[PDB]
Amino acid sequence: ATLNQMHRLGPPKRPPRKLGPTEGRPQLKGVVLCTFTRK
Amino acid sequence: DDPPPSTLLKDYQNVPGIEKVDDVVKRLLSLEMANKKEMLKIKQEQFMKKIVANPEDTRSLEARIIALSVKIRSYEEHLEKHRKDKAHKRYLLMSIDQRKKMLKNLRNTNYDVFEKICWGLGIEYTFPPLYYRRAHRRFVTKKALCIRVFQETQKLKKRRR
Amino acid sequence: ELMAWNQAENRRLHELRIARLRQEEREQEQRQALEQARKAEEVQAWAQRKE
Amino acid sequence: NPWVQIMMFKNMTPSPFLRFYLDSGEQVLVDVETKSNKEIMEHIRKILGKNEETLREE
Amino acid sequence: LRRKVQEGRLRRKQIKFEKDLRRIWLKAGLKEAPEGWQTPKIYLR
Amino acid sequence: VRSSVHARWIVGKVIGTKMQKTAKVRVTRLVLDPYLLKYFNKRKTYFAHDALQQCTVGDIVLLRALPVPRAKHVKHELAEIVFKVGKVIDPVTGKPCAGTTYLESPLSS
RNA sequence: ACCACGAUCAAAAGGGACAAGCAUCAAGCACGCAGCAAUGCAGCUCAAAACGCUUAGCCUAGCCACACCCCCACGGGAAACAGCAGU
Ligand SMILES: NC(=O)c1ccc[n+]([C@@H]2O[C@H](COP(=O)([O-])OP(=O)(O)OC[C@H]3O[C@@H](n4cnc5c(N)ncnc54)[C@H](O)[C@@H]3O)[C@@H](O)[C@H]2O)c1
Ligand SMILES: [K+]
Ligand SMILES: [Mg+2]
Ligand SMILES: [Mg+2]
Ligand SMILES: [Mg+2]
Ligand SMILES: [Mg+2]
Ligand SMILES: [Mg+2]
Ligand SMILES: [Mg+2]
Ligand SMILES: [Mg+2]
Repeated sequence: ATLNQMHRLGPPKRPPRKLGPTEGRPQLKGVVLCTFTRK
Repeated sequence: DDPPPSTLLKDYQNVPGIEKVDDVVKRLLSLEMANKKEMLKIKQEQFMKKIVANPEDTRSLEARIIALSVKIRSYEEHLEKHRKDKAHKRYLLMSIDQRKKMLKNLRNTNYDVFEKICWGLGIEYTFPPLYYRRAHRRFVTKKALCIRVFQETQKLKKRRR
Repeated sequence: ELMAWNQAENRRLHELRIARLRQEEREQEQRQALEQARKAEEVQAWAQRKE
Repeated sequence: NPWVQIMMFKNMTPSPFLRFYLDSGEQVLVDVETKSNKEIMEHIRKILGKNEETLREE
Repeated sequence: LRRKVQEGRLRRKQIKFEKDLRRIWLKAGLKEAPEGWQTPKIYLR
Repeated sequence: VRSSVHARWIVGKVIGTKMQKTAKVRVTRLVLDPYLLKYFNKRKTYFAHDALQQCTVGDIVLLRALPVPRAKHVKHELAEIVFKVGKVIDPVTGKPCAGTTYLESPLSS
């Protein structure tokens, strides 16, 4: 890209980070509904 | 208006003794017995004599504008009859854009010559639109309603005051 | 005084410009004379062939 | 000189020049034709640039 | 079935367009639409 | 102390003349790009009082701040026309010019 | 100073500057100007990002905003620890 195009677009815009199963929290409390086994 | 068919060709208009020749020779050396390009040359020469300060200088911007205007008129005359000629439609549109560019440069550099060219060639200089966006149906209807609503608001305010 | 000195420098450069323009005018006059001689010869020949 | 408006123009006059507009309304014209960029810099510094003493005082 | 869904969506688009147009003259102070105004159906042939 | 308008003297190009006694002028300044460290033009629109309506679209003008704004957006007035559009007078030599060529030779006088 | 001359400090008002993401938010819809006024002109912003939605206290010798809620608090809901300790 040329300098004009870089100026027009501006600094790179990193997408916001994805929140995981814990929603960005160390731990979560939960109530067990059912127990089973998976393969 | 076109030059009369009796007028002599540009290349046979200054030959000494051209007025002392037979009527048949005059016809053979006139625009009547030639193609359209010689008539266009005569038109360009007439415009140059009428407009530019130095008609011999074909190198000036005004001379180029005159030549391109003659060409544009020729393309328009062609397209009046040849309505499905897409190539010549493209040539006409490009020529009009190029003439606009030259007129813009002339206006920026020499305003007096710009005025003289605009008057002589019957050209109405127009400023380009600021934004290029589609005028779709929704926008057109909405703009019409907004103009109307402003009008009744003005009427109501005049009645109030 | 700084503005006065600037104006004096402008006038000095103007005089240098006048000298340069006079030199260029003389040289261009001679070149135009030669080119017009060639043009006159060409016009004569072309008019003769038309006649 | 961040607060000084600098504007450039191309091929509007036969010769290159600089023009400075002052708060009083005075205008200073500097012809730069036939000069090198160092000469232009030195000239503008001389006529409208703060001298080194004033900068040291600041 | 895509015809029914599409025509319903076109109807909803027309309704939204009319609602925005109404919003404008309501905010401008006019109790009713501009005299003689009638919203055209632009999303139906 | 003499004016409440921030921009005291500004040079611009006239881009509009459709208002009565008011010229819409485009002013460019050089702004440094923090990342590229290159100077780019930044545009701002100013309304300038033009009592005599002598401004034409495309001419370069100088604007002087009013002591106080005379309207919502009119805070400046036309001090002079630096370059009339298509009617430039070479400030160095004082002669008319069309672009980079002299219409009247400096030697002519 | 306090006889004010004026310094310091600092509101209101005028000018300028001033966060992030999304253009699948692209048009906003009265947002301008001139006149002492009557009134006249039809203008103003915007792909160099207007208008809009979403996110976040900020540029930290500190600053901004809030003080249960209805932006505001005449009025209403209703009866207030986002002062310290404490539940
Ligand atoms: N959007 C405009 O109307 C417009 C007007 C003047 C200049 N430009 C310039 O064109 C370039 C493209 O801008 P963009 O990315 O925002 O447009 P874009 O490609 O994202 O399309 C949005 C709109 O801009 C128009 N457009 C696109 N390219 C254009 C061009 N070269 N000139 C004029 N209009 C154009 C399109 O017609 C469309 O209506 C930019 O450098 C811009 O400065 C655009
Ligand atoms: K509150
Ligand atoms: Mg304040
Ligand atoms: Mg989508
Ligand atoms: Mg785009
Ligand atoms: Mg928050
Ligand atoms: Mg409150
Ligand atoms: Mg507590
Ligand atoms: Mg509480």
